[PDB]
Amino acid sequence: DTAVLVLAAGPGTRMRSDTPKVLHTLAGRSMLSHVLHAIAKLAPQRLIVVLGHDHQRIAPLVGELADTLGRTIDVALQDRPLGTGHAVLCGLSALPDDYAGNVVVTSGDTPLLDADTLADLIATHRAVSAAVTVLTTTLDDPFGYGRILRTQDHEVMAIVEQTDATPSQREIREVNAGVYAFDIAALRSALSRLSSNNAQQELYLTDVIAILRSDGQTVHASHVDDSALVAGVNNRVQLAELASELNRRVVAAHQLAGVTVVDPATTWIDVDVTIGRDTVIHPGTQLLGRTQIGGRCVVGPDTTLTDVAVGDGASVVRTHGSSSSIGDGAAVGPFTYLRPGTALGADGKLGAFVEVKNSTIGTGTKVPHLTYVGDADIGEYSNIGASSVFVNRTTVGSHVRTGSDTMFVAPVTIGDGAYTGAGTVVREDVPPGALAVSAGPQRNIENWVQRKRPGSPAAQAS
Amino acid sequence: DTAVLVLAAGPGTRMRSDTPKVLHTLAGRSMLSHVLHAIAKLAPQRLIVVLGHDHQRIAPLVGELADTLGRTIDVALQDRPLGTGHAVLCGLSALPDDYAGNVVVTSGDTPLLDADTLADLIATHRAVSAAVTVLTTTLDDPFGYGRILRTQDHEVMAIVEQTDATPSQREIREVNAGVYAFDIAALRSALSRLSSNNAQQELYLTDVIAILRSDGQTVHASHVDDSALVAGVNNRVQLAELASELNRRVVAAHQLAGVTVVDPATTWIDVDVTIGRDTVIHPGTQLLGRTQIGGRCVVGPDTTLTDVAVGDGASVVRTHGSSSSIGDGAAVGPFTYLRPGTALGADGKLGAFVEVKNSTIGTGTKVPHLTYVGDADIGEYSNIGASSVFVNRTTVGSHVRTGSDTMFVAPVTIGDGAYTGAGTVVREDVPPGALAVSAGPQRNIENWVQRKRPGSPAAQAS
Amino acid sequence: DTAVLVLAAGPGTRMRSDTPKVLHTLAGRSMLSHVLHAIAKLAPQRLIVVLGHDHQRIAPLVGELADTLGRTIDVALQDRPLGTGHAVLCGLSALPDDYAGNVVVTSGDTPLLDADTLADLIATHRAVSAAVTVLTTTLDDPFGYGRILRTQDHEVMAIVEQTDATPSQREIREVNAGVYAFDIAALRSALSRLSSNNAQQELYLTDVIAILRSDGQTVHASHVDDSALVAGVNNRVQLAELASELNRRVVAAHQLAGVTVVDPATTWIDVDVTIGRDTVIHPGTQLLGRTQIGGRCVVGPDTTLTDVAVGDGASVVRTHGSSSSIGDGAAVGPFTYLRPGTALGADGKLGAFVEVKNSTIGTGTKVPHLTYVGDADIGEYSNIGASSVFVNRTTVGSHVRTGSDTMFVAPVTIGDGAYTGAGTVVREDVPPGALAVSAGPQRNIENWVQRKRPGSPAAQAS
Ligand SMILES: CC(=O)N[C@H]1[C@@H](OP(=O)(O)OP(=O)(O)OC[C@H]2O[C@@H](n3ccc(=O)[nH]c3=O)[C@H](O)[C@@H]2O)O[C@H](CO)[C@@H](O)[C@@H]1O
Ligand SMILES: CC(=O)N[C@H]1[C@@H](OP(=O)(O)OP(=O)(O)OC[C@H]2O[C@@H](n3ccc(=O)[nH]c3=O)[C@H](O)[C@@H]2O)O[C@H](CO)[C@@H](O)[C@@H]1O
Ligand SMILES: CC(=O)N[C@H]1[C@@H](OP(=O)(O)OP(=O)(O)OC[C@H]2O[C@@H](n3ccc(=O)[nH]c3=O)[C@H](O)[C@@H]2O)O[C@H](CO)[C@@H](O)[C@@H]1O
Ligand SMILES: [Co+2]
Ligand SMILES: [Co+2]
Ligand SMILES: [Co+2]
Ligand SMILES: [Co+2]
Ligand SMILES: [Mg+2]
Ligand SMILES: [Mg+2]
Ligand SMILES: [Mg+2]
Ligand SMILES: [Mg+2]
Repeated sequence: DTAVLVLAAGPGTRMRSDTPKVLHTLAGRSMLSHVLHAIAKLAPQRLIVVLGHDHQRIAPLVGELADTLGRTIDVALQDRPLGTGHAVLCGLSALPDDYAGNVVVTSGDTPLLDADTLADLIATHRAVSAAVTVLTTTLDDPFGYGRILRTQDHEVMAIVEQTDATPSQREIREVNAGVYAFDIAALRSALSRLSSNNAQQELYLTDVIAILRSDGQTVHASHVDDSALVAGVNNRVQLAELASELNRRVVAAHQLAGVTVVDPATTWIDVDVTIGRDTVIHPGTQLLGRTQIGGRCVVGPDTTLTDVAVGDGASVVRTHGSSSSIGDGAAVGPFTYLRPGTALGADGKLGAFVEVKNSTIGTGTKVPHLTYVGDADIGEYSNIGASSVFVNRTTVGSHVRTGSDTMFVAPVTIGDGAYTGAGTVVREDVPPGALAVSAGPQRNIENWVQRKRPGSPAAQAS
Repeated sequence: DTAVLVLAAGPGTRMRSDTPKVLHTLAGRSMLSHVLHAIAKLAPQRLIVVLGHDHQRIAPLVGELADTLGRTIDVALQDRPLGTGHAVLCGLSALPDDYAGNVVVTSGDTPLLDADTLADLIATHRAVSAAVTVLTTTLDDPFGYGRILRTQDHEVMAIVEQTDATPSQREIREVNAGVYAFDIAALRSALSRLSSNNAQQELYLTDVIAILRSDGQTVHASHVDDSALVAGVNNRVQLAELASELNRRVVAAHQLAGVTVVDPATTWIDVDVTIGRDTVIHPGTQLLGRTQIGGRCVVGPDTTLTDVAVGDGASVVRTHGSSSSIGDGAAVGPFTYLRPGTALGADGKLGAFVEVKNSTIGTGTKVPHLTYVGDADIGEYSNIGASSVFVNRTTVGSHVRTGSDTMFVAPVTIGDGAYTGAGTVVREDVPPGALAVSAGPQRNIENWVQRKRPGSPAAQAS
Repeated sequence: DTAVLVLAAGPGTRMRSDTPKVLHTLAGRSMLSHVLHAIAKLAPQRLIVVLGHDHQRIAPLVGELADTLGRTIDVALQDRPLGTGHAVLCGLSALPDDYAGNVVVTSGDTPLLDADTLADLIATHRAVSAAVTVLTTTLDDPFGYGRILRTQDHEVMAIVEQTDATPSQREIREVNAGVYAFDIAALRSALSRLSSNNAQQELYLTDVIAILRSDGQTVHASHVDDSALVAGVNNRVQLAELASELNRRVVAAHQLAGVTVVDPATTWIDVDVTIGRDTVIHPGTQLLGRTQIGGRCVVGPDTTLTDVAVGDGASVVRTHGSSSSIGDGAAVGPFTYLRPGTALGADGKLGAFVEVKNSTIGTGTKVPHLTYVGDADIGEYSNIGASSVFVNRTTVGSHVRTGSDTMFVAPVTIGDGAYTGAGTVVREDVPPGALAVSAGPQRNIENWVQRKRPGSPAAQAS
């Protein structure tokens, strides 16, 4: 029986943001959402998020997150940010007075923490019969962390905050993860003895460690060797670094599973993205939101895809796209823009300097050059000539061949197997197998250049 | 006198690929091709590649590689992957029974190994009169490697595989390179004593070390300080990391030789690419295949070039191109697509949102905006107006000026110094110095907007 | 009272460049300009730059740099590169014979050196009453540096150059920064005792250390813990690495100040660039020259901006731009090219495959597709249809709607609230609220396809 508290009621002033700290994203989820996803998988009996000033904005998200995860998450309010010890007290209030289970506390800014590390904590806690067990780690750069103070016999004495530490303390590299397990009575008891006479004038949760030692209670430090699993984010430097570490882990799982990633340093893949066996990812690529790539694809350099479904054997090169689907063996790019609701059939082609929006394009149909396709539906095995525009609903059939420089003025229907000559403004329906035209005939004006640009380099008409 | 065996008969199941392990690429060559290029430069008397299941696909490449290198490379078959000891035995069979030379063995997955490290091996082997000499190195992360076991007096006792190692072994950081020299008789003798009673039930080549020690033969470990020269690739994580290390070495040689590379981390250069003095490479660039860049070029950000010749003093910015040539002082980009067979003359310009395919464009001719050029030949000092299309063979002469929105309907010839008015569909030949037109005249319809869009913001025609 | 010498008279042959070493750039300034900016902020009484062969090119820049900084910088000439000791002697000559102040010497190739490190030097020098104080640091890779030789009692004895060092020396990791403070008389005295009998046959400034020790003068080494502040650049490998370190520091200051940078490794920001609170920078971005971004912007992936002003709340995605301004809440990109003199009003849009040059575009006006805008002025709340061209001065008013495929043949004026039909060549002025047209009417040719492409897939007109 376990209750988990997530402290998320801090101001987050070190982020320098009008967006609440806990809502800043990495790999496609807010920090808060990474933290709640980890804990949901542990399924504690109770789950409590402490909110503060920003509560009106954060509480709804947490609401949505609880439906997604199919459990109840309670919200407890901390009206002023009096410190992490004060934040725990606020959390406990949403538990019954007689609650007997263990209490786990973690922060809203520790976004790589995972169900495993959580479960190892709880087991260690029950195993050693600890009143408090605290996760620790060691780091080349311990700045801004609580430091772990041990006695001569390796006993944990206390945790000392960065602001409160001696210059000699501070050199300590074993750090506080800010993830704890407590016996609830021991914990209620220690919180009442907290005073705020320290460098920041706050009620520090970390002071509970020395307080329980006073009472001769058992204090256990549980070292986590993978430091990143418990790294915190307090500013945008630490956010980006953890984003970068998380992204390497995600790239690696995909490589181990059969994806070639030429350049992981410049390949960003969100947490929910799937990729098929033997696809190749070239440098400078972001695969974002719920993007899915099938097998044996080529995802070319300099491509950004957000919520795009790409089938097997497709090629997607220097393309910027969202909410769109691209079929098996289709060719997209280079220099192509897909806007939401684009659906490209299997073996379709969207080519260089082509933009598509809210349009359906059938099997094997090609839109290869310099064209805009908006609010249109196109059949199968059709060819849309270069430098054309769908001027926004237009229906084009199958096996159609439209000529370069055609403007399709919505709404207009072009029948199966119809043609359009180069330079046509289509304003009326075109029967199947008709040719539609509008351009006047060529006239050559002889010796225009001698007459109207005399002495120019072009009077090499001589 | 030396025979070199390359073991390439493993399944490669850890790559998770339907492409044979040894064919996966880095910097423009398969691993197998990196390995054979290194060994060819050593010119041993005999060179033997052990192939397995995938033999029908690999043997032809090796054939092609032997012509390229002007030597014979034999292929020996290993029908089932019984282990690296079994693979050696298969290799030896393609040598005569009386062969007396030393035998060098290396893997198909050690792609940075070089002629030097090979030659230092052979010399050390002859110098210490060793029955076996094995290349070793030491690593922060030794996972998946054979570990070197030494006696109290620093003597090599044995090599222990990752799967077979004690937890205490495993902490060993001195690792087996899998590159060996052997006395042939000692080697034939040890292979016959191999048994497969180990964690993977395989005949391990590494067991030969302990076996020859048994017989009181001389065993020598030769430490290679540059770990990368002997790193192996077993999965796509290790492939990409070695690709990244190789690419730094290649970038550096070019910098030492007079190329500015603003951002080596995001500059990928293949092994055969050449670059001239004082050229500048901006971030996000791939230079691929047999690409050659002259001196004082600017190769702009976000450019990918595969088999492109670029002369001196040219500028190539945000361009995606292959099998094309670009002359001295030409300007290409940003946002330009070159398809195969594009040849741009000196001082030519291909501009933003321009695509060129199988076309020749003469000295100083400019195609600067929004245009498609396919299957055409263009003379010198010509100007192709914006938003034009070569609708696919068309010949345009020199000092020509074509107007915006011209469609050139192949096949058509435009004489020297000719002009085209804006909006012309060219279907017939244009004499030198003629002006060709087709567009009807402008008509203004007065107060159309009051009439046909009443109350719209545009009835600020008032 | 202090005189600062910057030695910049070396050939720089290791750069392999026809551009003088000291002019090579990082983050938007030459090395020489980084060095003089640091020293100006210290405001010594005298500031002397030693120039050599390349003097005619470098002296003017230094001239310009002295006006920018509002002080006088003298130039002293060193006619042949006899060594760094000889270079100091040349510098001293531009000081009066009776000069009594301390002399600071630093190199032209130490581009991260800062006013602070300089000031700590001078204070340490005055504090210990040193005849010479030398800045040192320690490094994993000391190659190519002078090594610091200390006695048994930790006393600095001498500095030994890379070329002159024993193999055992060379293993020394404490290195010479090449930044010194001297007592002037001690310094004049030591320089006269220098001889050039060493591996490079040069008069080495570093030899002054052992020489003053001989005379029992006080020699002090002042260790700089941040190694980068005193790293030198001798080749393009060392240039790019220091560029990369400098760029991380600059990215970090912006993150600490409230800018999200998703991927610092691939975000290049010049030293003078400013960025507002809560803007987001996506990967593959260069912000260059005097670029200014306001708050809450999105600066999308794959964007390069040089001297561009972007207001608050704007979006600038896959855009290549220079000398242009983009207003509050405007949308630019993806795949957009801004050329100099582009001014986009607030809430304006420039879209995919759009190029703009020397044009003014008013509040809320949209140019969203496939268009070229050159030498034109456009009013407010106007819409420029797709695939259009401004054929170069043209004036378009406000609330105008122009149709797809319109060519505007300069010079032409389009009145407020006017329209253009699809496919119009505008050669004459269009009154306010008129509709201008030129395209002929659509003709359908029935069963053209049966007749003129019999048996083709398009005769699915059946
Ligand atoms: C005193 C304390 O706890 N310090 C720990 C805290 O430092 P740190 O300085 O990181 O403390 P923070 O201010 O980030 O707060 C921790 C978490 O508690 C929340 N919060 C904070 C104050 C408050 O009044 N209410 C509230 O709900 C914050 O939103 C944050 O999610 O985390 C570090 C590791 O990540 C530890 O090494 C420190 O020992
Ligand atoms: C037992 C053995 O040799 N292990 C070595 C092997 O481990 P590793 O586990 O890398 O062994 P691999 O399976 O990669 O095989 C080595 C090479 O031999 C080939 N092959 C393998 C099995 C087979 O039946 N036939 C065959 O031809 C493979 O294609 C590969 O090219 O390389 C490592 C370094 O890179 C060493 O540290 C290990 O000590
Ligand atoms: C003998 C000497 O000084 N060596 C130092 C120099 O090595 P390093 O080998 O870097 O010496 P460089 O050749 O770069 O010269 C140093 C500076 O002095 C200038 N210059 C050089 C020669 C000359 O005749 N005239 C002249 O003006 C160069 O332009 C350069 O700006 O800098 C290193 C750190 O960066 C130090 O660790 C070395 O101890
Ligand atoms: Co924190
Ligand atoms: Co291997
Ligand atoms: Co037209
Ligand atoms: Co130097
Ligand atoms: Mg705080
Ligand atoms: Mg295996
Ligand atoms: Mg057109
Ligand atoms: Mg030199």
